[PDB]
Amino acid sequence: MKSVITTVVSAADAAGRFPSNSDLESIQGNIQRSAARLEAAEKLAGNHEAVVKEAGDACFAKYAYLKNPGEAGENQEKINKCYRDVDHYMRLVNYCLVVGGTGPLDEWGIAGAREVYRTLNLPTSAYVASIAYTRDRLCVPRDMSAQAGVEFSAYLDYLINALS
Amino acid sequence: AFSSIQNVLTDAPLGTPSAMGFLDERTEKPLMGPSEMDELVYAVYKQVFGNAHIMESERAELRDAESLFRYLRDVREFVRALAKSNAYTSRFLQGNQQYRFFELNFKHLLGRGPRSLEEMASHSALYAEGGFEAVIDAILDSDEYAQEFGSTVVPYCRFKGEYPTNEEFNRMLVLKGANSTSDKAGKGRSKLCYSIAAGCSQNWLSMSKALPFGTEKGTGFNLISSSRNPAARPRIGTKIPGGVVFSS
Amino acid sequence: VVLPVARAGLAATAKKNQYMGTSVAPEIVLTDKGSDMSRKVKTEDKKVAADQAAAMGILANMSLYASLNPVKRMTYKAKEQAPAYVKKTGNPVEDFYPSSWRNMAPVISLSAN
Amino acid sequence: MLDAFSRVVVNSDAKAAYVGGSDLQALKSFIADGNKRLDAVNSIVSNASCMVSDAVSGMICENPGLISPGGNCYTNRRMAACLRDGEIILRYVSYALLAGDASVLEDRCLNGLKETYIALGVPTNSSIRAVSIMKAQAVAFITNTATERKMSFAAGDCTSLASEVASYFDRVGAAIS
Amino acid sequence: MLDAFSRVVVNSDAKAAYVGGSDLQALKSFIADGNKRLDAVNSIVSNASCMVSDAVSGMICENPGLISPGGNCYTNRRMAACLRDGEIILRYVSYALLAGDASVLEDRCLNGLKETYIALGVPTNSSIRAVSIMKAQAVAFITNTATERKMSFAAGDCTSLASEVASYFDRVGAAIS
Amino acid sequence: AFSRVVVNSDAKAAYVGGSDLQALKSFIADGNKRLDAVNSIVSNASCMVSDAVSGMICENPGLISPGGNCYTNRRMAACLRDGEIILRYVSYALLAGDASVLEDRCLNGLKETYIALGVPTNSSIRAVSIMKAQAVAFITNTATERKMSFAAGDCTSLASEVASYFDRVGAAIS
Amino acid sequence: MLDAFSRVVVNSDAKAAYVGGSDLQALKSFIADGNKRLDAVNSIVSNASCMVSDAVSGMICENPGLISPGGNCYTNRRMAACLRDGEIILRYVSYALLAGDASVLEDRCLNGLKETYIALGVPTNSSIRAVSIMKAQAVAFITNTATERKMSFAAGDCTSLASEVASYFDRVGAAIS
Amino acid sequence: MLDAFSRVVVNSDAKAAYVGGSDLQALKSFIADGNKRLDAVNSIVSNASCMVSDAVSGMICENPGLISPGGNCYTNRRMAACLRDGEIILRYVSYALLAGDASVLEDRCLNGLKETYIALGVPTNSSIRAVSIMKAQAVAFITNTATERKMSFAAGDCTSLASEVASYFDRVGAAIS
Ligand SMILES: C=CC1=C(C)[C@@H](Cc2[nH]c(/C=C3N=C(/C=C4\NC(=O)[C@H](C)[C@H]4CC)C(C)=C\3CCC(=O)O)c(CCC(=O)O)c2C)NC1=O
Ligand SMILES: C=CC1=C(C)[C@@H](Cc2[nH]c(/C=C3N=C(/C=C4\NC(=O)[C@H](C)[C@H]4CC)C(C)=C\3CCC(=O)O)c(CCC(=O)O)c2C)NC1=O
Ligand SMILES: C=CC1=C(C)[C@@H](Cc2[nH]c(/C=C3N=C(/C=C4\NC(=O)[C@H](C)[C@H]4CC)C(C)=C\3CCC(=O)O)c(CCC(=O)O)c2C)NC1=O
Ligand SMILES: C=CC1=C(C)[C@@H](Cc2[nH]c(/C=C3N=C(/C=C4\NC(=O)[C@H](C)[C@H]4CC)C(C)=C\3CCC(=O)O)c(CCC(=O)O)c2C)NC1=O
Ligand SMILES: C=CC1=C(C)[C@@H](Cc2[nH]c(/C=C3N=C(/C=C4\NC(=O)[C@H](C)[C@H]4CC)C(C)=C\3CCC(=O)O)c(CCC(=O)O)c2C)NC1=O
Ligand SMILES: C=CC1=C(C)[C@@H](Cc2[nH]c(/C=C3N=C(/C=C4\NC(=O)[C@H](C)[C@H]4CC)C(C)=C\3CCC(=O)O)c(CCC(=O)O)c2C)NC1=O
Ligand SMILES: C=CC1=C(C)[C@@H](Cc2[nH]c(/C=C3N=C(/C=C4\NC(=O)[C@H](C)[C@H]4CC)C(C)=C\3CCC(=O)O)c(CCC(=O)O)c2C)NC1=O
Ligand SMILES: C=CC1=C(C)[C@@H](Cc2[nH]c(/C=C3N=C(/C=C4\NC(=O)[C@H](C)[C@H]4CC)C(C)=C\3CCC(=O)O)c(CCC(=O)O)c2C)NC1=O
Ligand SMILES: C=CC1=C(C)[C@@H](Cc2[nH]c(/C=C3N=C(/C=C4\NC(=O)[C@H](C)[C@H]4CC)C(C)=C\3CCC(=O)O)c(CCC(=O)O)c2C)NC1=O
Ligand SMILES: C=CC1=C(C)[C@@H](Cc2[nH]c(/C=C3N=C(/C=C4\NC(=O)[C@H](C)[C@H]4CC)C(C)=C\3CCC(=O)O)c(CCC(=O)O)c2C)NC1=O
Ligand SMILES: C=CC1=C(C)[C@@H](Cc2[nH]c(/C=C3N=C(/C=C4\NC(=O)[C@H](C)[C@H]4CC)C(C)=C\3CCC(=O)O)c(CCC(=O)O)c2C)NC1=O
Ligand SMILES: C=CC1=C(C)[C@@H](Cc2[nH]c(/C=C3N=C(/C=C4\NC(=O)[C@H](C)[C@H]4CC)C(C)=C\3CCC(=O)O)c(CCC(=O)O)c2C)NC1=O
Ligand SMILES: C=CC1=C(C)[C@@H](Cc2[nH]c(/C=C3N=C(/C=C4\NC(=O)[C@H](C)[C@H]4CC)C(C)=C\3CCC(=O)O)c(CCC(=O)O)c2C)NC1=O
Ligand SMILES: C=CC1=C(C)[C@@H](Cc2[nH]c(/C=C3N=C(/C=C4\NC(=O)[C@H](C)[C@H]4CC)C(C)=C\3CCC(=O)O)c(CCC(=O)O)c2C)NC1=O
Repeated sequence: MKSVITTVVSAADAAGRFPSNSDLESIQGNIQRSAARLEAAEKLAGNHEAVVKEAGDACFAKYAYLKNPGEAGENQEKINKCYRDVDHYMRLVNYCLVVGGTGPLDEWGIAGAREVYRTLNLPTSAYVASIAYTRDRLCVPRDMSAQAGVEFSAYLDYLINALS
Repeated sequence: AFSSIQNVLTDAPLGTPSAMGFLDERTEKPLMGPSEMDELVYAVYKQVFGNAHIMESERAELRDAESLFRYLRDVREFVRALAKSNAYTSRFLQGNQQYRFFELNFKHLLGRGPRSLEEMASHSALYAEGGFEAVIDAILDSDEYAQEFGSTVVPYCRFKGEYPTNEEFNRMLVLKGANSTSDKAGKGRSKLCYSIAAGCSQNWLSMSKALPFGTEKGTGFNLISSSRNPAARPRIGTKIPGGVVFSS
Repeated sequence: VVLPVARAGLAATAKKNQYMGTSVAPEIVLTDKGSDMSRKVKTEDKKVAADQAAAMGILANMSLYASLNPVKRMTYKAKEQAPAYVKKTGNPVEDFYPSSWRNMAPVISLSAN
Repeated sequence: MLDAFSRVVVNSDAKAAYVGGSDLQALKSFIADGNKRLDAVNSIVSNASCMVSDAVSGMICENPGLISPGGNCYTNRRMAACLRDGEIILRYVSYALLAGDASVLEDRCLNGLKETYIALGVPTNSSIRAVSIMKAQAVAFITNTATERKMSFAAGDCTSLASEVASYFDRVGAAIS
Repeated sequence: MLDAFSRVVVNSDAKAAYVGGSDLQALKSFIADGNKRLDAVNSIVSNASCMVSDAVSGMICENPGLISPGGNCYTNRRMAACLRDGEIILRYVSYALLAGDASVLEDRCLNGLKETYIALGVPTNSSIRAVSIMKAQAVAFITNTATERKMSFAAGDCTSLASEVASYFDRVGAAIS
Repeated sequence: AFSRVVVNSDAKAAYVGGSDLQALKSFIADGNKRLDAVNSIVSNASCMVSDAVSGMICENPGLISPGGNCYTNRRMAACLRDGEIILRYVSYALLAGDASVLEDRCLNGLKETYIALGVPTNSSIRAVSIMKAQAVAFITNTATERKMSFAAGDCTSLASEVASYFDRVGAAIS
Repeated sequence: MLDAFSRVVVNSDAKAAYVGGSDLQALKSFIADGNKRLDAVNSIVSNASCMVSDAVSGMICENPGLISPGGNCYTNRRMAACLRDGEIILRYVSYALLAGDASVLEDRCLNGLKETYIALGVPTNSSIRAVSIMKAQAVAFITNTATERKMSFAAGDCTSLASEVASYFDRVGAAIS
Repeated sequence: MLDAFSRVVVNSDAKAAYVGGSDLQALKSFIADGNKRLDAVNSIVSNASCMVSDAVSGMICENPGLISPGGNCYTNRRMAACLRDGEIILRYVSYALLAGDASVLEDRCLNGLKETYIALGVPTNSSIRAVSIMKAQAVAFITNTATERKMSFAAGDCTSLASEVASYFDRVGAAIS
């Protein structure tokens, strides 16, 4: 997992040295910003089955052709596999808000994703349209605080640039 | 004023037979009869209340407003009698905020969304001088209610094409939803409240859920941001023969 | 190609006045003995100092002004202050009643006003 | 909406239990001091239009940038809307004092109040002053510690109701902060 | 909404200033060239039905997939809605040229237009192309350099009105992009 | 959750002046009665605890016996200290109108320390109920041996206030 | 001579300067009402030790949240630093009353004070309130309407100097809001 | 490598569950105890040279059959290699204390340490004594009960950090046991 802790340890393990004053100075930033990204995480955790319903409808709104006979949303057992795979991505954003870095999105959502979606004829632009809808349906003091939305919409922008 | 969705992709609006029955001196109206009557009352109950799913022991308190409606055949007086009921204030006034009550009066009684903060603040100017009955009778006795619905038809959500602001079409699409959608799902909490007072707009997926069948519900979204930047000054140049002219 | 610490230290030196945190202030003294040739005004400059000792005549007296307010101990409620890093030993006559608070009690001495 | 008796009912409907005598002594004591609750409600609603006039114009005294050009309380239209809001917070607190429960203050007045005041651009550090100036004026007439306008009450302790109103006015202050 | 005289007095209201003779020399030349502003807007509304149908069908010419199955100007239902929309855009920029300030185009027409188009499926790159044709149609009627339709004016320059209306047509592209 | 005397180790004095008392006396309802409430107690603070401890001896005379807990003259002198320290925190609590400073600086941990030090807890019920019944009689001017000049009126609600405060001491050592 | 008293404040070093008897007599006839203005300075700077010691304690007298755990007048030194700035504000206002000019008040005391208080997290809404107590003292000392202390002055009216020292205290209020 | 935050993620990933509610309460206590952990890592790293010299010498003086001819710490080549074989183990322990989980110690030091010392012919009992002294030096520097150096801290209880670092040292002993 890419985090604040695993970055300064691996930078010192590869050099063979002890945790110095600059390595402890960056864990202080894990304390000054844990408050904002953890109440962005429990807001997402308590209201996740309502968000992935609203997000997964935005890919079947723009790309309505997927329910035609032949495409990836052809029958019913393939439609809930899209809502399952969007709930996978919202669950991994909750993990990156807990850990403090893009680790659970890298190791579990992004690495090997483009090889899988190309082999199974899944368009990556509709795993994106459900994510980009969640990013601009976010109001600044209503859904969370000011700095909780900066953190939450930065892991959504990370997944958008990684699928494109 | 052409409006490519209205009688094409939706249905036709329901209502009474004509408005010439009031000038008839041996009747009051084309008398519908109690199969042609109560299916119009089903459409007033589905429109003033949302899909509230009112029970048999809640319709018994609305017994008096229908018994007047099947003699005096005015639809506007039936809508006025249902908005002063207990069953209208226990759903839309009792556990809601003030701009949630105001934004549902525009849905239930006009079929549109409020266009302004200045139009919205004048409805709270009528709350101070007569309570909630001063808001309701001023909507009903307005000029906008007279030249769209009148005494004849139910107040339906009308796709006009020639809206006086483009934002008025957006707030109408957020307010109505699909047909499997009532208006108790938020815990109070007016949906249009941030966008009226700031001046921004709505979210594209929330509007395209409420569009009809056959109107490209959702496509057109680029995968970048959904709104506009007011501070951006782009360079848009026109080709002339010699070079490119930036008439800015 | 730019130096960020140099051209932002220079930008913060011309916009911000040099005179704020130095705590100097013009102290004016008037002398008057009634006569005409006794009436100087002296507007000299002194760095004023934070007087540490007379704040306890203000901080403590307001801390017992607000102790005895019945209706400012409600609508102005204080936060939940943690106790210090004292370790519990096991005997309750040192744990619950330590040597810093041994036999301490308030004595109230009323007089006129 | 709920009151002080109905919160005892809807907490014991959730446990499928009849309200026994072990939960009635908080309610049998409520009707015992219920006359002096009503005695202290109308000390607030009879002094109400002076309280909103004092609490707004004292917020102008502490923050004088509200009446500068570009201030939030600058012109006459924005000045009267600030006087109308402090009457509304005073109206919904004086329902919750009468009901003995903060249900009806929470979901008609405080429901989405923070997201409204951000969108309008109303400053939140000045609007908490106007609910705290009139917080101190609402514990004035209950405790009868008013400078002018002494009101003729009956003798006894009312500091339970004075502390209950100070709970209700900071429920507004925890909602718009 | 505002016009060119109301735009000056809301700039002075941020400073609580008086509109004096330094600020008035922009407004004394707005009335001095005010005959040419009226002379330019009936050069546009006299040709407005020809301007819309040439701009919409000139957008079909450079993009014939708009009228194939799956284009969003396909049937009579969709083509009449596109012809209605380009008449609305040309109406609001004739209000803005008449006032001398782009307030009424920006709040009534352009505010929220980007979200309608990404919910209804309207292509925005070709919609910008229909506005950019009738920008070039509008600057040719004002400076009287159109190939047909020479109108009868008086002699002088209208070159600051032709680039004022070109900036009003550029705000439509900036708001739906 | 104690009160605004949180000031520990900075000069400990904290008086209230003259015109600042008019900021307080126009703020406390029956503030003149409450200032006469605590002045009837702390003027007679030495006579009360000399009578409170010796009232406990007069009904329980085994405390002076060897093995008892008021033999060995320092241990007698600790009880006149702790008879007064209970009275000293109550007189501040009547002045402040709350018992939160009394519960957290005085009564906290008092039950565990009296069973650890061998203090008979049931006799200290009796010695503080004397100080309950004494200070009720001071505040209503029904003290028989000495009467204090006061303005005319009643002090019943302050007399019912201090009976709750002395019963909190009896609750905290039970 | 009056221009040289700006030079000892510009130099950021302790340098003393003064007037003679005859130079003041030429100053008190150059400026009109100059004996009244030196009584207006002497009414304040004889009581400047009590004016900050009442206004800082009067700020806690209506807001006891500043001496809370977590308050801004806590840890024994912030209370000492709060008395230091109210001493400074009373020095620069009374020098502005002595000079008759607020131009030395702005750049030497109020330039950048708004950013300095929010960098430390100083609550500026209470520091308005500690200045407005000092404004209420400065109009009471000048007009000799102070209750507990009346200095014997030569008779007449000093209403323009009290409004002038009101207006210098608003500039302290306008800069930090 | 898993830190203390990515440990509860994999604990909740196997249940396919979100992190929020009760499982977020341990992580809020980890942030609140975070300054003690940074104060604890600093106390070990600052004494790291004296920790390895005193634990290798303490192993030698108790079993003097290491500096005998043929011994495993006999020559200067074998002595400097033991002073580095234990300095690595102390380095990987402080990584596990800074993180909050032993997954940097187990996968980068312990996985293969038992099978390394068998091929090298290292005494498995003397190496346990060399890291069990270093465990006893670690709990004395965290609790500030060293008999040779005292560092300046803030007051509080930190036995949970000292008991946690003793659990890590029992893994490097059980790996080679
Ligand atoms: C822990 C991380 C993790 C993920 C992010 C997902 C990623 C993921 N999604 C799919 C799988 C899928 N993703 C979709 C989705 C879509 N198809 C459409 O019509 C639209 C493009 C879109 C709807 C949103 C569909 C239909 C499948 C199933 C494909 C198939 O079964 O052939 C698969 C193949 C295996 C399967 O069927 O589940 C994987 C690995 N799974 C994971 O384990
Ligand atoms: C943890 C993940 C998480 C998110 C990504 C966001 C996303 C999000 N937004 C909304 C819901 C909303 N979001 C807004 C947007 C705004 N409101 C305003 O006052 C502003 C003007 C504007 C922000 C600038 C509005 C108006 C609604 C209600 C209408 C709707 O979208 O259904 C909803 C539906 C739930 C509800 O009813 O509120 C969700 C899931 N919220 C979350 O909890
Ligand atoms: C608030 C004022 C108010 C009232 C006072 C009542 C009065 C009332 N009753 C009826 C309407 C009626 N009232 C009756 C009742 C009767 N006919 C008989 O033969 C019986 C003797 C008697 C029962 C006791 C019937 C049968 C109708 C319906 C007539 C019809 O079918 O057209 C109507 C007409 C509305 C309708 O068409 O249903 C009104 C106004 N209702 C009101 O809303
Ligand atoms: C000539 C320059 C000059 C001034 C204009 C004033 C302004 C001023 N005050 C403080 C510094 C301070 N100012 C206050 C003041 C207050 N906090 C409150 O709660 C009250 C409302 C208010 C006044 C009663 C406090 C408490 C500090 C100390 C801040 C701290 O210790 O963190 C500082 C120090 C910042 C620094 O050095 O970086 C300055 C410049 N003092 C000066 O030296
Ligand atoms: C900047 C200018 C400025 C003002 C306008 C006043 C505004 C003002 N008044 C009061 C204070 C008050 N307000 C009232 C209310 C009233 N008084 C009556 O006799 C009437 C019944 C009623 C309306 C006229 C009372 C009684 C007090 C005194 C404190 C109290 O008893 O609540 C308070 C402080 C409350 C507190 O914090 O404790 C303030 C800020 N003060 C200022 O500094
Ligand atoms: C129709 C409206 C209506 C009212 C206005 C009240 C009027 C009212 N108040 C009280 C009665 C009372 N009122 C108070 C209150 C106080 N005494 C004080 O000195 C405090 C300042 C203040 C605290 C807020 C007290 C303590 C009683 C006696 C308790 C009681 O009898 O219930 C009583 C009972 C006997 C009496 O005193 O007359 C009545 C009828 N009741 C009503 O039904
Ligand atoms: C695919 C099919 C197709 C078309 C329909 C036209 C569409 C068209 N018209 C004009 C351009 C124009 N169109 C008009 C309009 C008119 N001229 C008149 O005299 C009438 C009054 C009025 C309606 C016919 C004017 C005035 C101009 C610009 C002046 C000019 O042509 O020189 C332009 C140039 C705009 C630019 O340079 O970007 C284009 C592309 N061209 C095409 O390739
Ligand atoms: C009520 C309706 C109404 C109108 C339609 C206009 C009509 C109009 N235009 C101009 C007047 C004019 N119009 C032009 C304009 C032009 N000359 C050119 O060569 C350019 C092609 C074109 C630029 C757009 C010029 C240059 C003048 C004279 C300058 C002036 O007096 O403003 C005049 C003044 C001269 C005169 O009185 O004859 C009038 C009345 N004014 C009105 O009040
Ligand atoms: C019999 C005579 C007599 C004295 C002279 C004092 C002396 C004194 N002061 C303190 C105690 C203290 N003394 C101070 C000192 C100060 N506070 C400030 O803001 C200034 C900087 C400085 C005054 C110049 C402080 C802050 C404390 C509290 C604890 C401490 O910090 O030492 C203590 C420790 C016990 C206690 O906390 O009370 C003692 C013995 N006490 C006495 O009983
Ligand atoms: C109990 C709570 C409490 C307060 C409300 C404040 C008291 C206070 N006093 C004054 C008001 C004043 N303060 C002074 C200052 C002084 N008067 C003198 O005789 C001395 C020379 C000098 C230091 C004591 C003066 C001259 C006035 C104006 C006249 C007056 O009201 O006394 C003001 C401003 C105007 C007003 O509201 O009256 C306040 C808020 N301090 C507190 O502790
Ligand atoms: C040896 C046996 C012996 C006793 C049993 C007690 C007798 C005694 N006297 C009082 C009771 C009291 N004790 C005092 C105290 C005083 N009165 C004054 O005027 C002085 C100021 C002050 C010290 C003498 C008061 C005021 C009362 C209540 C009124 C009274 O009974 O006199 C009480 C408490 C009331 C009760 O009975 O519950 C007791 C137990 N004293 C003894 O010596
Ligand atoms: C620094 C030294 C210094 C001073 C302090 C002043 C002092 C001063 N002022 C005046 C003289 C005066 N002083 C006042 C002032 C006032 N009258 C009032 O009722 C108000 C309370 C107050 C205004 C704030 C007036 C009105 C006069 C008379 C007009 C004048 O001589 O200017 C006099 C003449 C007294 C006399 O008649 O003999 C003197 C000595 N001049 C100095 O050189
Ligand atoms: C035969 C040779 C021989 C030695 C070399 C020492 C080696 C040694 N030191 C300590 C024990 C210790 N060693 C240290 C380390 C240090 N203490 C300091 O003062 C320095 C700062 C730092 C390195 C010099 C500490 C902190 C302790 C714990 C107690 C203490 O010294 O305060 C222990 C006890 C470990 C245990 O409990 O198992 C041993 C065996 N003892 C021996 O018998
Ligand atoms: C960048 C490098 C960096 C550090 C070195 C630490 C430095 C540090 N340590 C503590 C603070 C502390 N540190 C300890 C730890 C201890 N105290 C003891 O008595 C034991 C000997 C020891 C281990 C139990 C304790 C108990 C506190 C008090 C606050 C707390 O418990 O969290 C604090 C918070 C208090 C303050 O800000 O002053 C800080 C910043 N933090 C950092 O960010």
